[PDB]
This record gives sequence, C-alpha cells and structure tokens, in this order.
Amino acid sequence: ARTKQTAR
Amino acid sequence: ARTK
Amino acid sequence: RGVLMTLLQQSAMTLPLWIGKPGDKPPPLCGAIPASGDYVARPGDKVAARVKAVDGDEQWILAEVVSYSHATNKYEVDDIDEEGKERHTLSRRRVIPLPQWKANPETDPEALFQKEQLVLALYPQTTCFYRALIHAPPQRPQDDYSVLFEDTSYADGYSPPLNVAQRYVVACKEPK
Amino acid sequence: GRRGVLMTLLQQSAMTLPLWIGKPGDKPPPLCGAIPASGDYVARPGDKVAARVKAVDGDEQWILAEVVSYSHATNKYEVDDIDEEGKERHTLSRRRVIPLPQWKANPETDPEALFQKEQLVLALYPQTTCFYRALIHAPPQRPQDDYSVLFEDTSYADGYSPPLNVAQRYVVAC
Repeated sequence: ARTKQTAR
Repeated sequence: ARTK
Repeated sequence: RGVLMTLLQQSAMTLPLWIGKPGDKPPPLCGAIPASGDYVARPGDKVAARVKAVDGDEQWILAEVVSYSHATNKYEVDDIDEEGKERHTLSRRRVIPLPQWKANPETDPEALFQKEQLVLALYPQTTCFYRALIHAPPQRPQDDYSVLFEDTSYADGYSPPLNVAQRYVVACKEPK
Repeated sequence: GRRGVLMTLLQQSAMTLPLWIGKPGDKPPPLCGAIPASGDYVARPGDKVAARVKAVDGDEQWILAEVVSYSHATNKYEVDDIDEEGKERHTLSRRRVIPLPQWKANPETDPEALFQKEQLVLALYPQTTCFYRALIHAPPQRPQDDYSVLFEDTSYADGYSPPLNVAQRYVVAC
C-alpha cells in the first residue's frame, strides 16, 4: 500500500 | 441525432 | 435527453484504460491507434457513422452497430439517440469504430492524437462529429482532449478550446 | 513505475464504476453509492474493499484491497493489497472489511444514495492507496463529479485539510 505518511 |  | 447525455458521458468515462504490460505496444483501437485494415465492428460497438440525408447533406453521427452483412459489405447501425426510425444501412467506409480503450498518457502517449492533428470530434451536448484540430492531448488518464472545432461563426474559423473525451475523437474522414 | 501504476489503477477503478440507472419506482440497491451493504453480506472474489490491516510494526491502515476468498468455516476473508509491494495476503475478520460501492449514485436521480454534507466517512487520500477519516464537504452534482471532503489532519490548526476530491468509488461509511 502507499500511505499518507509516505506521501507526505 | 442531436446536432449542433 | 439530459438522460441521453448522462449515458454518453458515462460511456466516455467507463471506456477502460489500456493497461498493457511494460514493453508491449497498445492494440488497434486503443486511443488513436487505427483499426486493423480489414476490420469489421461487432454488434453493440460504438461507431461514428456517416449518414446521407434525403437532400444529400452528410453528417457523421454517433451510432451503435446492429449487424454486418458479408452478402453486401454493409452495416446496419442505430443512431445513438434511439429515437424514431433510428436504423441506417451504410457502407463500411461510412463507419469509423470508436476506440475500445483509452490510451493512458503516462504509459502510451504514442496512442494519443497530437497537437494540431485534424480529427472528427463529438461536439459537446450533441451526438454529432465535426472537424476539429487537437489543442492538447490529455496528460492524465481521466482527462479529455482539448480541441478547436472548425466554426465559421468566428472570424478566425475556430472555436475556443473545448473538451472532448477519448471515446469521442477519431480520425478525420471528412472533407471541408 | 510503481507510482504511476498505482495512480492509473485507481483511476481505472473509479472511472469504470457503473452508474445506477433505475426506472420509476426502483430504489438504489445496496452498494450503490452510500447505500450500505445488506446485513451479513459477503463480498465476492474480485470485489474491491477497504481493509483494516496491521503491519509487522503495528501500524494500522485502511488499505485498498481486493477480495480473494471468504471462508464460512472461520468467517474470515483473504484479501490482496492492490499494490504489488504489499506481498502479504491478509486473513481478516468481517469487521475489518468494508465493501466499496459497486455503483455510482446519480446525484440527479438518486441523491438519497449520496453521503450528506458533514457526514463522517472513510475516504481515499490523494497520492495514496489508503482510507482516512474525513467529513463530506460537498457531494457530487453530476455523475462524473467527485465528492469534496475535509480530511481530519492534525497538521492544520483547525484539525482539517482543505477540500480534497475523492471519487464515489473511494468514499465509504466510517
């Protein structure tokens, strides 16, 4: 999965 | 048909 | 009505992206990739159909294939409005298959029409195709082409940029 | 690469969601837009879901996933992450699986199948494949339109993101 924590 |  | 336009917009939306695999080129009828040379569209497929009115006037319309006869090399197609006497028997050269996939701009930009290309494009809020130039190809999977319709109500001969979905932009088989 | 593959997959699934087209007298079905699943519904292999999964380091996320199986022996699903980097097929209780809608609601014909302004939902956050708590800011006006949502976000002084767009495919009850 791609999380928000990673995205930001 | 529906035209311009 | 508003119902028809909702259906047509959904048809544009639901046209699947071609997800090839890395290293593979996209198939005929992905986006701008032309049909194979002796192609015959299937019943239910969407097409641009060139209808000659009783007075000789020629108009490309959005239609759905009903049948094809090897006996005569003609299609029957139905006007997508499904109103009144909707059916037309047409030669194969009067039928352009619409794309069966959207070209994904990230992976297959080669399968999109490019700026300044002459195309037939469905005019917004209508079921008719008209000559246009590409103004911009899409850059996201969901996005429309931007096109300039030929329009003699403008001194310079073109509309401002108007958005038309991939399902509804095909090769220009019409003289001016 | 992977980032594009993911974003494309997301668009595919959002855009191909069929519109519910009833006739007079018909009501929108379970899993049309905001209409919940029936009681004791079991999702089918291939159906998209929000799946509550715990990583090896304990971090819980609602991830976008696809059903692989459901065992009536144990009342557990198997689901696969839609991301290839998620290499673990997860065994999950029913309470950790929320089916995504299987139809879009047409705001022009079935507005009761849309979430209401200021309802709390789980919504897929842009540039991710995960779902987070959000408030509906505006429902779609036409069938092509996204919801606008305010995500809960502690990086903002008022605790909410600005309005961000999320397709009907990716907004479920919280």
